[PDB]
Amino acid sequence: RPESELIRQSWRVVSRSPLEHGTVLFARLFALEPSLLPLFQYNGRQFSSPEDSLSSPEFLDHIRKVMLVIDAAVTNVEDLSSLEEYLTSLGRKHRAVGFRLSSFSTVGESLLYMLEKSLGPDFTPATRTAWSRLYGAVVQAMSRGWDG
Ligand code: HEM
Repeated sequence: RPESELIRQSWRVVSRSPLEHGTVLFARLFALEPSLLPLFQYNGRQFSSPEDSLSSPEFLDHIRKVMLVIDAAVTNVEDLSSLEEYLTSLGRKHRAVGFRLSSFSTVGESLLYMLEKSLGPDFTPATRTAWSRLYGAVVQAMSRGWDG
C-alpha cells in the first residue's frame, strides 16, 4: 500500500543511528516496565539499575539485534509471512528468558515512543497506526513461541 511507505519512510530516519535510537527504546522500556531489567543476565549478574544496562556491551548488542529484526520487518513490510517462522522461534527464545507475554505491548509502546521522538511532527497518526500494525504483526508471530 502507501502505509508500507509510511513505515519505510519513518524507518529511514531511525536506521541512520540504530543503537542510538534503540538506546531510546530500551530506556523508555525500563522506565515503563522496570521488572524487565533482570531478564538480561550476562555472566549471571543482574543489572541493578537501568543505567547499568547501558554500560553492558552485551546489552548494547541486544539493542543492535532488536533493531535488525525490526529492520527485517520493515524490509518485508509487504509480506511478513516470509519472516513468521524466524519470529516464531525468536518468541520461543524470549519465552525461555522469562519474558511475559504482556511485556510485548510495552516493547511496542517503547518503539513507538522512540519513533515519535525521532520523527516529531513527521510522526503522523497514519504513521502511529502503520507501525502499530507492523509491530502488532511481529508480536503475533513472536507469540506463537508460547503456542497454546
Ligand atoms: C524488550 C524486551 C526484551 C528482553 C527483556 C529481551 C531479552 C533478551 C535476552 C536475555 C536475550 C538473550 C541474550 C542476548 O542474545 O543478548 C535475547 C536474545 C535476542 N533478542 Fe531479545 N529481549 C527483548 C526483546 C526483543 C525484541 C522485541 C526483539 C526483536 C524484535 C529481540 C531480539 C532478540 C534477538 C534477535 C536475540 C538473539 C536471539 C537468538 O538466539 O537468535 N529481543 N533477548
